[PDB]
Amino acid sequence: NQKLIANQFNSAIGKIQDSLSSTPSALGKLQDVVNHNAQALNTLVKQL
Amino acid sequence: VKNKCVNFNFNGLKGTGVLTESNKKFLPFQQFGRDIADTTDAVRDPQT
Repeated sequence: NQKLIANQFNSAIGKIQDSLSSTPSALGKLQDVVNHNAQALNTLVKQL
Repeated sequence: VKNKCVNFNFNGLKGTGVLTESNKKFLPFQQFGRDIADTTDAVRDPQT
């Protein structure tokens, strides 16, 4: 069934572009690290 | 004196730093400037 397995794989890699592209919480785990660090620094700068 | 780190007391605002020309327009009443984190990031020279 090589031709279908190859097309299903080829399409799924195609959808992965869109699902990553639009949904907001897709890159949430990486973004939360960046935000958590910035708030921690900002409180320190404000506690001055 | 501009472009040289200097101790500066403006109209009672006191700081140490380098003074350069800038691309932001203050409103007429507004005298001194500030940035996120509440640092004094601009001054309008009192005489000129």
